Amino acid sequence: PNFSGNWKIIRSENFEELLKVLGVNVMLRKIAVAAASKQAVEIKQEGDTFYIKVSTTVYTTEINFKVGEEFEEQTVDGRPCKSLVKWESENKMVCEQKLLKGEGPKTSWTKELTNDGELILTMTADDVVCTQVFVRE
Ligand SMILES: *C/C=C(C)/C=C/C=C(C)/C=C/C1=C(C)CCCC1(C)C
Repeated sequence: PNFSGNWKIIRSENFEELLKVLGVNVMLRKIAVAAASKQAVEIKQEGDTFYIKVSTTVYTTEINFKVGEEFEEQTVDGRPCKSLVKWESENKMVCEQKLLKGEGPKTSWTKELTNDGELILTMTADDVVCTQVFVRE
């Protein structure tokens, strides 16, 4: 459907706790939390092909995938991973990730388009879930 658009963040909850699980030290966590409040997301959706660009003040990353097809990206803490996105309903997808090297917490993310017009992103490390809410620019 209509994930396509330019999204700007309005809320970010439990991000510090997520980074803590992933081993990030406290000063860097606080700085990452501040960076997260400037997060912008650009999405182009065509059928089940997605192009996603996530940026902050000094960094930008692009994600390209097709639902049901494995691709490579990086975890929240920056480790390379194999990813696979599946639909959970009309406007929610869930991505499971697997580390390319070594071991770590089990990570994943979801994106959901609500009926209120919000884009909800969740990111998970084991027990800890970060939720971020976006609205259209
Ligand atoms: C589908 C949406 C995805 C995969 C969004 C991914 C977003 C990130 C991996 C964001 C990472 C950030 C940091 C690692 C610190 C700076 C703040 C963020 C939230 C941009």
